[PDB]
Amino acid sequence: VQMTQSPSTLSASVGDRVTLTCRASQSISSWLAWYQQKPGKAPKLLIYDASSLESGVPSRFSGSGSGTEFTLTISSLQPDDFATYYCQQYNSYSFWTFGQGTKVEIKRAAPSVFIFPPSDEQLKSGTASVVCLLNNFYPREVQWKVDNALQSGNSQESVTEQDSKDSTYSLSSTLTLSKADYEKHKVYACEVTHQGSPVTKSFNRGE
Amino acid sequence: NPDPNANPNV
Amino acid sequence: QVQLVESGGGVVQPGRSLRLSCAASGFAFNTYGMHWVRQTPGKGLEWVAIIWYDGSQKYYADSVQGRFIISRDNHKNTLSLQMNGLRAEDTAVYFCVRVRFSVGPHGSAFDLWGQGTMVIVSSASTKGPSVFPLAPSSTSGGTAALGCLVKDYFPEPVTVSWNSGALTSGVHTFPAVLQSSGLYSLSSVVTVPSSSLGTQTYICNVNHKPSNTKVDKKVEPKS
Repeated sequence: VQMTQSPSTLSASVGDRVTLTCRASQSISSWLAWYQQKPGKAPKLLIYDASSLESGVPSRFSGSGSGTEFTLTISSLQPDDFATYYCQQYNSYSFWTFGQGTKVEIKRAAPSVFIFPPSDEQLKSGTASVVCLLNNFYPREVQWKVDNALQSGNSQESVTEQDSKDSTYSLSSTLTLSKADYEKHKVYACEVTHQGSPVTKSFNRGE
Repeated sequence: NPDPNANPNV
Repeated sequence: QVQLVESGGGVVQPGRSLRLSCAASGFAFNTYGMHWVRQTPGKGLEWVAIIWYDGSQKYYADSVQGRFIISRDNHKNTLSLQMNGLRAEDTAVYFCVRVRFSVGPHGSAFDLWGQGTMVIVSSASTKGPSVFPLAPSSTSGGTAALGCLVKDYFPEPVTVSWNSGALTSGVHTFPAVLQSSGLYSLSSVVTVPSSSLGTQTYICNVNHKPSNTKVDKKVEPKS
């Protein structure tokens, strides 16, 4: 079974009602589990059997659903609820599979996108890294297009974490190519789709 | 071969 | 109270072997079925293996089938995982997981997790970082963005500051990613006002204690 969680990341505020949808490719009856994982911490079980609360979990967390569609509901969000939630199937011979997870973050501010051409120093090293910066703004998974051609495998993505300093977060997608494979292309673009709304920062090699 | 997700406890 | 503690993780050469341990306390270890679940930030969590409470039935994921050997010791309340022929994709935070005590024919969810142990499968030796500039070129969002590209260093970690610790607002040091080369790489970007590009100097400070290397890099806009 393949567990798909939508949205990949969701913004919310304190006191909001949050409903995270979990979908299974096959039917898993009601053998689904919900988890909460803070950054750098072990996963913490919240709901088992897709509708049964785990001991110690506050009543604000509720779960429902059966078959292929499941939902995790938080009646009122709390400051210690901002984390990443995972749904996992354990039905029949299908062993144990988690979803990609849904990260619940705090809002806020200006969403901006930057793209950095590979530095001249790195070009002497034989490497060409194009870095696409996302600030206070999240995708629904950031795509790469070189000479109007979608890339795959050569990109690597990372995300920061919000802190008490500010609710600012960032995501960086880095396209690593060789110098030989970088002089052969001119237009390098970075398209990030958010809503209905892709922004495509680009640049031509040299200038 | 039975179900691997069978009860693994006592 | 109930807890699990992992041990034995570290950096392992590819193709070699590494055995991970899990110490149990508080609960009756012999009465519970155990698990190994690893996790990488790029792909999420992934189940590895399960061992029955009596050690009768043992199962492994397809990606680890035949290369991993799960075992347990009910005498010492320890859960172990022998990993053989370790590939680079095995790099993940390994957790030993306990199922929930269920009565019936079917298993249950995961009600117990350890703090996790980190294993890094790479052939790389100690290497100093190569810091490359991310020059600003007016830009949007009300300000301008610039940063440093800490690339090709091993092993973790590296500490990044800006302007010798003065610049901290807007500094976003991204978590490192293990590249296909076996080395680590990260980017540390800071959003600064567009006016101060020609006035204020921006120098990042990357320190790699394992390699005893301290690289500073002055990022300036490109004309």
